[PDB]
Amino acid sequence: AGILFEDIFDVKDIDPEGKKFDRVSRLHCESESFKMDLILDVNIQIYPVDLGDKFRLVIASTLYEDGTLDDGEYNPTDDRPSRADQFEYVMYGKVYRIEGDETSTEAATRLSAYVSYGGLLMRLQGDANNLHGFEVDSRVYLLMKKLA
Amino acid sequence: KTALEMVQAAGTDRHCVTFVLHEEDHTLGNSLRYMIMKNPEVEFCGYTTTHPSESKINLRIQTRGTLPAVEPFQRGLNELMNVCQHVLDKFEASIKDYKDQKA
Amino acid sequence: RITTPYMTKYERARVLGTRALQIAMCAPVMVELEGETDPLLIAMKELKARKIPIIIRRYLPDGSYEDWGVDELIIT
Amino acid sequence: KYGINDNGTTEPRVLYQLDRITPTQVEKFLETCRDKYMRAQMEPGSAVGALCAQSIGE
Repeated sequence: AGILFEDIFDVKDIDPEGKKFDRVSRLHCESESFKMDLILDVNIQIYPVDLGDKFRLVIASTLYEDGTLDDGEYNPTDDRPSRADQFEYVMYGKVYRIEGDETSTEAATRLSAYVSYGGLLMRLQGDANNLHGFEVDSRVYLLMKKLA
Repeated sequence: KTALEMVQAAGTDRHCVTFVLHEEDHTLGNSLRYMIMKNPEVEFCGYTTTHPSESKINLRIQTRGTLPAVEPFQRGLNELMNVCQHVLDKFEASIKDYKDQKA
Repeated sequence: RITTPYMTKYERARVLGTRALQIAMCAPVMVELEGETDPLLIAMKELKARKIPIIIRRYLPDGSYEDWGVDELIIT
Repeated sequence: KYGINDNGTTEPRVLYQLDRITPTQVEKFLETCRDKYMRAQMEPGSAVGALCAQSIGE
């Protein structure tokens, strides 16, 4: 595998401060299996997300499950079996800031990871044991499938 | 001396080449760009006018792999000529048919 | 040796200006110029290779002086 | 706060990202600062009165 993180997320709010943009919506989500809160921008024109939807979000280091990190360039035209065939939405971006929780003065374990998908931001916040394998200046694939 | 091909680097890598087309404007460049961007092999195709005053367009084709870039450019010119030949024949047939119904 | 190691902007402008006038007056060129027809362009190329035959004499206000070679001074 | 041990042994390795600093980065930092200070000095010959005059006049 080349998976960093994987969990099922439930959408809890769609626009906290109003609809600032047409195509983009700021999804605030919470995970069942782990206590992870998620901020995520998605293009809601190509992919529409509703306030009750439940989706599976995998973050992966490589899009080919055989664990070959060979990415000189990404060719859209090329067709081979990959991980994206199982998922509806895919984004490519870079982890750019790992930051500690400020809200406790002692004995804390929550971490924030920030990923930027060309300006569509993600904050993934949770226990340090679940965010393992994130490093600054690393490039990750988000993958996302809605569940019935 | 209408077409001068300038390779990207001293190494003369064939994959990236800029074709400078003399006595040209957006009419040939935009039509050619569409025809040569429908080729799967061409990663990047764009045209730029160096200055409004000089009638020259610089067209840069960057190919996906080892293709020389002359081959994608030539194929695009051939496709544009075929599209023009079909439209002329279809337009002439339709115009003749309309006049006959009017008569 | 008290004076700054770095060459000042004023020093660079004069060294290039004198060198260009010398080159424009048929002085030997030490850079093997390739396709250059302008003396100022030829002079700038010489400075990059640190091969200019000029010594900068820096005069302190009292009247004492220190001579720095163009090559020795750091060019920023 | 996080219970990091300076010997590098602690298991969730992501904790060393929080306030990371390396010897190579310290060396490059001190050289960049020292260089930027030396190049920021008012160079001999500068017509510093004419710059003063125009900076208050404009």
